[PDB]
Amino acid sequence: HAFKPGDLVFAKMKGYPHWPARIDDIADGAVKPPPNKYPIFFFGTHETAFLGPKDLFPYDKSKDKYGKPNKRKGFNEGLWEIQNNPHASY
Repeated sequence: HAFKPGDLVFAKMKGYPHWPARIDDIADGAVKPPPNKYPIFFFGTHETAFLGPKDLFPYDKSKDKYGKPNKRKGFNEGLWEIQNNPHASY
């Protein structure tokens, strides 16, 4: 299974803990991601950034490892949104 819009993941950016997020559809006129990269929408903070699969972990199967709370800003809000309303627009 290649990643598709709507997929729920944890995403890793340098600097941050693995982060509740989802794969987004590309906006009509928006910048296209680099090769083998996706628009990742980060729950809680609502930022979007491009990432490849090496930093993308499926959410169901990785929650035990990554979905414990922490005081990084927006993180716990991000946990709430992925569990409760992951396909909302925010």
